[PDB]
Amino acid sequence: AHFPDTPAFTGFNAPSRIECDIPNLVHEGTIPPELNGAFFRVQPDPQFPPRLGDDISFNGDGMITRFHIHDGQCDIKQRWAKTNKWKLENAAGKALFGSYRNPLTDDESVKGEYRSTANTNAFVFAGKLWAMKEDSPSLTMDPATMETFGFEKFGGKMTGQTFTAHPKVDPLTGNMVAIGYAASGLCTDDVCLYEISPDGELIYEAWFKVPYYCMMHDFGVTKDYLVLHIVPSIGSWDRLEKGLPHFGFDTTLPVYLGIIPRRADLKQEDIRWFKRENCFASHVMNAFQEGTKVHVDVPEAENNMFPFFPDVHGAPFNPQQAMSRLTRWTVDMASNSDEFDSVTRLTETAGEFPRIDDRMTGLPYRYGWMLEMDMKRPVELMNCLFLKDHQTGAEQHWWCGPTSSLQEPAFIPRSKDAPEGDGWIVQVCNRLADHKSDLLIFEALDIEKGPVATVHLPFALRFGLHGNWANAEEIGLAA
Amino acid sequence: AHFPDTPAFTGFNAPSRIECDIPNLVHEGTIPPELNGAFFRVQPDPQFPPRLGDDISFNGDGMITRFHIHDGQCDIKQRWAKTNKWKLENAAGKALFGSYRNPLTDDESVKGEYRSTANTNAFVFAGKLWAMKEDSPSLTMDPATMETFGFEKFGGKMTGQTFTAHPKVDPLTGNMVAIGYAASGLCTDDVCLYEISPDGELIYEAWFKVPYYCMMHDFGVTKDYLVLHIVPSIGSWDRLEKGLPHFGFDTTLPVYLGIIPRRADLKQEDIRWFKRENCFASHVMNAFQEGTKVHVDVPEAENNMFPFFPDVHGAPFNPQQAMSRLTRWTVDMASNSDEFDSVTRLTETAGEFPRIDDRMTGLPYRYGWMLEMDMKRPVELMNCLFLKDHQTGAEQHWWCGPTSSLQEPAFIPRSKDAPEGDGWIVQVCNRLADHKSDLLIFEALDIEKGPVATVHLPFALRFGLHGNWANAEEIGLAA
Ligand SMILES: COc1cc(C=O)ccc1O
Ligand SMILES: COc1cc(C=O)ccc1O
Ligand SMILES: [Co+2]
Ligand SMILES: [Co+2]
Ligand SMILES: [Co+2]
Ligand SMILES: [Co+2]
Ligand SMILES: [Mg+2]
Ligand SMILES: [Mg+2]
Ligand SMILES: [Mg+2]
Ligand SMILES: [Mg+2]
Repeated sequence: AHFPDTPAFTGFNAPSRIECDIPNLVHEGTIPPELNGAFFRVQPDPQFPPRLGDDISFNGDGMITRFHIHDGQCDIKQRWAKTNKWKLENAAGKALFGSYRNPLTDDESVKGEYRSTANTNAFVFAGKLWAMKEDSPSLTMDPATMETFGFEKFGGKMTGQTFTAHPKVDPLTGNMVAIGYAASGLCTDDVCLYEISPDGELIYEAWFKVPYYCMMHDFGVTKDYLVLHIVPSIGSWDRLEKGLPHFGFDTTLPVYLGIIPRRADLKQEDIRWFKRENCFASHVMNAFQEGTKVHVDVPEAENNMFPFFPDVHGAPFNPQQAMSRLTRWTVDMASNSDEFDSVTRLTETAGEFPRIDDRMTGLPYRYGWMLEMDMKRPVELMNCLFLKDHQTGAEQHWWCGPTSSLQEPAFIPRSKDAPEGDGWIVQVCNRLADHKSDLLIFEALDIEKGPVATVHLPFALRFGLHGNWANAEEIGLAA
Repeated sequence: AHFPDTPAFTGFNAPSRIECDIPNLVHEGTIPPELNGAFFRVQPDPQFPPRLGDDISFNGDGMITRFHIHDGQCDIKQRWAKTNKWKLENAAGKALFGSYRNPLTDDESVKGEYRSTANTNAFVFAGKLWAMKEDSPSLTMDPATMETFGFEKFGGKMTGQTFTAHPKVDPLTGNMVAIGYAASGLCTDDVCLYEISPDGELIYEAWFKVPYYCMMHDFGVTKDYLVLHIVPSIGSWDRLEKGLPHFGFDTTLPVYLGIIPRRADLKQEDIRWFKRENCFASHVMNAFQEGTKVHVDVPEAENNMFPFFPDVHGAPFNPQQAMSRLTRWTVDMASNSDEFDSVTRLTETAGEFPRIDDRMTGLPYRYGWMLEMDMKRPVELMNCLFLKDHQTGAEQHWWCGPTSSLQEPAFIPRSKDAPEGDGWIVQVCNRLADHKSDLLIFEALDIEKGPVATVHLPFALRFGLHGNWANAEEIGLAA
């Protein structure tokens, strides 16, 4: 393959496209014998050179990595998420779909097809592996064989066009809670709220509209509510016609937080929109209710965090204003005005990729993990694992050293009934000087002493998005 | 896996154990559209940590790499050679066989089993892939699927215990010509000569004895003769009982060159042994006849080339005396004495891994390729590809640069009837600074301008031994 000599395809961003199997990877330390399950994660990884001769990182085909941990050892299985895009281009031996979220650049032979790369999350639910991309229904796969099933449209009961890559699981019911924005077509202001039973059946789909079309990448879920931030990374057909990146950031637009009842009978009039001054937030650590208030914790930045989705008025990217810090947004459903109740920074540590013990989804919670960027460390990057204790305020930091960087952590509970945070953190470490990757295993509430096990991969993973642990019994692997 | 922190298992020698598939590898330059076939090579690569807690490179399990070149692109498929050793240890989840060529260190549960790692050659013949190790019958595999068949004992017609890893193909008949030393048991002085028909049937096996048991790793073949150098890298049960490496080098023993008729009715009395002063040679570029003389070209060194098979009188390893140079050994079957007719250095370039256009096996020939060690180059190693022209004396050199090293080249003929050397060279390049490997493609008689195509692998291969090209129609791949 002749790939472009551009930053998105060279160095750490060289295409990999490895499908492989390796049991019993070389490792150091002690892998807890308690661990019996697998960590799934996804990397964008282009099957083919881009039609245009350049592209962005968020547009690579989804490649799924599975780390099966059992019997004190770690195995790897890596396979493509075989989206319709993947299959069609594989059959043709060439790229057919074009630029990011831009159907005007597709070959005529794939007009109307799902454009999903399934490259944003590798999520386990209802016995399936979900390879997810927010512009289409989710792909599903067999978590044991990692063969691909296809797109999940829930027996035709789903009528929206799209499905999130940030599903939540409500610990009260076991339901998956999801959204799908641009639900009636590209750049539309329609959004669907979905709930899926533990057995994988669509319970309900509820339609509503948002103040403006924008990237609705993540969201919060509480017992009663969908908690949906409206942040002006906006797109339009006009932008696509002019050859601009689909999304650009508009610093002049307000930010909203919508509180949307989790009800099949939802009507537009039931929704409250709170309004604040322009800022940027993408991910949600957790949301929860307190009396008539709703709290949601997000990494907040002063300005755009996506340089490839540039300022719509032509401003150059500002890295300092892109530094995000975990911040609590609080709104009161009983308040008279549309103002937030408060906006409270929770740490001065800069970071992203927030995570919790997902058994606390929608509930008051004590622990949050993040990828931290400590700019005071030597670099010879997201260079630390960070743990915040909301009860005491205490913070822990683990630095990966001066030639490495880190990927998103994922929490592994010790048992169904264990206390919050009782378990382990796993995360990929980019050993940049060695052009390889490690999988790190930490004791989840004692990270400053470093990982208790380091699993070496004999090759490099690419930049990853989201990932999740599932116990073996949930994914068809051995007891 | 917990592997030792010793040189044989760290750095460039870290275990890899990657089984993978990647079509359409990232590449630069132009892959000749004429190419339609595959290059097979083997790396020792330990499935399990060694029982003793250390080991040598030559004892790693064989991992087979296939580079399928077609339609201007290059694909990789990599799979284990599933020897009985591999299967038994895989079933047990642990190492069962011990030190190199030392059955005294094996677990009692595998006494008497073939100890082969199939780690020295990946050879194509009679529609099969041969994964070869000189202490056992060859393993065979499907060259298209790279599944393993098992050990080849030719329907019981082979009674020797062992089969070489340096088979030759006689261009006159298409027969595979092979030896097997220690043919009646470890450290015995019996050797078998084998010829195999193009259809894979054993034609004959002929037994003889050698002046002393030693590592008979390679050999030459001419129309009339097996050409067998006797070089005193010797082994013994006594050495094994004392915990020494199987082989050690004895500088006080003579070197012999045996000329053995290629005849099923061979008797010991038919053999001529020529004798010379102590030296070291392992590999054979080619051998051929001229009148009543026999010529064989070998990389000759003054002393031992294997530091892990040390001097038997305790001398420290001497790297300068290990530097080998292509040298022609000439004997005359009509000579009265046992002296060589001549010993003639053919180049002052130091090198190993000699190769030819294998259509010239056993014939007078013009071209020879080698891996060269140019110690005058900056190193920031086997660092050059070398081509010798025996007709004009001319030499070509291509340097891989100051952070790389090279593996064995292999010649690809343009067509069955093309002139000698008309075709391409392929070889793996170790990009040590990048911790990855490339496959290089050269125009075989024009190497100084560098490769015409560079195929990037997104991971590192380990040190390799021998490899071979086969056209697609010989290995069940597409026309
Ligand atoms: C990996 O692809 C995407 C990632 C994100 C946020 O991290 C937003 C949109 C994408 O398409
Ligand atoms: C890769 O294993 C071997 C290699 C050699 C010579 O290169 C001799 C004996 C072996 O077992
Ligand atoms: Co219903
Ligand atoms: Co995300
Ligand atoms: Co016969
Ligand atoms: Co050899
Ligand atoms: Mg269904
Ligand atoms: Mg501002
Ligand atoms: Mg047979
Ligand atoms: Mg001498």
